[PDB]
Amino acid sequence: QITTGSKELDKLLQGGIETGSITEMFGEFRTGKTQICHTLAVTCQLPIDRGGGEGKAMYIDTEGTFRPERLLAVAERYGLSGSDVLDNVAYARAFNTDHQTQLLYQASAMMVESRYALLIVDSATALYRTDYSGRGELSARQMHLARFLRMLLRLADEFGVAVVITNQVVGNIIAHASTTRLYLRKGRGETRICKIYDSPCLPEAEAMFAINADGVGDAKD
Amino acid sequence: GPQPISRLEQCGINANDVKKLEEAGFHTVEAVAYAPKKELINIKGISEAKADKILAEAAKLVQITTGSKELDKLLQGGIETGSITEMFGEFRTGKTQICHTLAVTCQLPIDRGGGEGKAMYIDTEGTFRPERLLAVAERYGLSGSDVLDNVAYARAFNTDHQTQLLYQASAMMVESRYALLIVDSATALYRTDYSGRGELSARQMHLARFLRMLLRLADEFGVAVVITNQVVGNIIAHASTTRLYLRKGRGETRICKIYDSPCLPEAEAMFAINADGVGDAKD
Amino acid sequence: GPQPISRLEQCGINANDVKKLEEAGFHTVEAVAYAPKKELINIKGISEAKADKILAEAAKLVQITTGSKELDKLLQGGIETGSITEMFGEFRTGKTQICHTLAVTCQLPIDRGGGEGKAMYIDTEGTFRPERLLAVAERYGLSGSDVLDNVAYARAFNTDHQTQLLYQASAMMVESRYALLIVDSATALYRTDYSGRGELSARQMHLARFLRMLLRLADEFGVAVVITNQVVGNIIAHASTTRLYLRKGRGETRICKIYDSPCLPEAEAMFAINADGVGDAKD
Repeated sequence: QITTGSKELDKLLQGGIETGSITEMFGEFRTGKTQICHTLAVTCQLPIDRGGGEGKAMYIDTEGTFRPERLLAVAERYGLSGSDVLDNVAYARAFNTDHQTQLLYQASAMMVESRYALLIVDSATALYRTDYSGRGELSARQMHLARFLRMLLRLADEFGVAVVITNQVVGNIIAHASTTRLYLRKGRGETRICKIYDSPCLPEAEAMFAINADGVGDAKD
Repeated sequence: GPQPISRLEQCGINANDVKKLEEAGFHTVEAVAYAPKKELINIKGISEAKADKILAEAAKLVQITTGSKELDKLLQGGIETGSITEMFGEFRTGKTQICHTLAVTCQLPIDRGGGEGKAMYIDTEGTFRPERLLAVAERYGLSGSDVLDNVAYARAFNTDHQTQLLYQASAMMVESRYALLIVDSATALYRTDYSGRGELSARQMHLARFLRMLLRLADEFGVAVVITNQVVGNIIAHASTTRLYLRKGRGETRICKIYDSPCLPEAEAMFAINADGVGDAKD
Repeated sequence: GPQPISRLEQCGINANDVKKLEEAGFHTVEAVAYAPKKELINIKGISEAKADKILAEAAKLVQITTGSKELDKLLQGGIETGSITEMFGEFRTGKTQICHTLAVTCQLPIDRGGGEGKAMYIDTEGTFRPERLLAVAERYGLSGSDVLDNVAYARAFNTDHQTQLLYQASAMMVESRYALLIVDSATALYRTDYSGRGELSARQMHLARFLRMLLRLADEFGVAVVITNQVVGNIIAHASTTRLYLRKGRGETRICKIYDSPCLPEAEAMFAINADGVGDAKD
């Protein structure tokens, strides 16, 4: 299983995210989903005993919030090389949903040629909400996302990746196909509150985490 | 530097289609490998099967002073080389003079508030002025005649060549150490070129390509990128590594505010505009 | 520098299509090389393949005194050469006389608040006479007869004919230095032709292309553009680089406000209208 980079959130996940599974997180604006995912992007490279996956991360960014220096800091926290971490976190920003789905093809085709532990899709719904913002064409956006989600599940079996996706609330289409969902709340400080929203296999319990200097970790409060 | 698209011929694509890619301005294999199949398919005779081959075979290969100490102190030293910055506000709040000051000063040593290199001035609005460039050059001690060319120039008058100039830079911006790129009134062409309210999806998808190439160039050559936005959106707030609002007082008195950033707090600084470019709020 | 469309014909486009570009407002390669296909396709008789050929072939190629020192001091020197500036105002504000003043004074030495060149005077309204210019010229010390030659006059009754007079400007403005470009009651031919409520989108498109023509010409030749407008559209309030509001002060004395300008101060100045043109008020 692959570590979220919090011992608490992993013990809530009964050891971390599964190789061969989809999981999601959502919450309020500026709750650090990218910093959880930047941690995951390094930690999936680790030995499996560390909650590792001994393989690369895909970083399907939607929003341009990816930076090398956060990955350098997370790398040296785990004792990994920062430049190995940059070489192990494949980056390109999907500017639209078609580009997000094409980046599942870039991911999968080149993942025949290399071992990935993880796929990140960061603010995934923002592209669906900016290419198809209006109520006029919802079945096209939704079936383009149903394709994208089948492809996530297909990749998770085809290459063994854990798949993590990140979402915005002030949709319900993912609630059955996902194997666990997380809710993030707005606790005080750079410390934040995490809870399992639902899981068919895990407790509805809580974990406390923080944005540290070295990405997301367990709360050091 | 990048893998130039000429090499893709050794990877397998016929040289005629590689020249049709270079005529699309797609002068690097990297500068297509990070983009969707549509942008290749849209090139005449380069079909779906040729875009499949192009991208499969591509994997064989793939701080500047504003002239104001106070505005540079809002910028925590001035514009960082290897970034996008955006400033937005009403007409004449400063855009053209901000750009003319930065386009010169990027040629300075980094310690003197530079980026150690050339500028590109993608002028959407025809407000390039040699007089104004020379006034900054003689103030900051740069060669005035060389400033007129080290500020490499073209007027843009649709978003397409505003953007295809970034693909021309996928050649030209290899050829020296550009410190800077300016697109001046960058958003205005998305408002002139797609103005009927049945046409807005074309503004969106074309703006995505533009902002993609800006941040690419910032990663590919280490340029700072400055984009100036007219007022009388959130995708540009994403692409801009920090955002800025421009305002005014009586006289030529100006204020800037940081309004969006994952890295910097919301903060404000006071400045002015002078016969010798952008400067501090002196009296 | 500027990019004239007189280069396009020799590439393979027939001269009468280049004349349709000029008479539609695309006076320049700086209006057809970097432009959307739809804008070329909208012109009478020009096909999509001819728009393609126009683009492919063009891609082979590529302050004045108002006469009142107080209103000029509000303008921090006067009307800017190489800009659009709009004045809009109430009934009997004498707007033609402001225009006849500017038409004379643009010919003067720049240090006198001149412009060192001719004016175009596109008319909509028949308020011009040669006599108006004669009595103005003799204040500023210009010859009244040469002032008529320096104020190229024609009236339009419709906005196509008016656009054709901007074609006459675009061709003839190469033969002498123009400092100014007047269109007197510029909005009024849109109001005569497009009074039908539903036609506002076609007025806005025709007027937007016309405002661009004025801007290209200002960028091509360094002309100030002066356009006079009527109080009971808002496209001119941001297509002009600063807006001026005229009200009915007492007698021929009229109040000006800088109604919006994030650079020039948004204050007021008082001026009189005379046979000698616009001057400062005396009590």
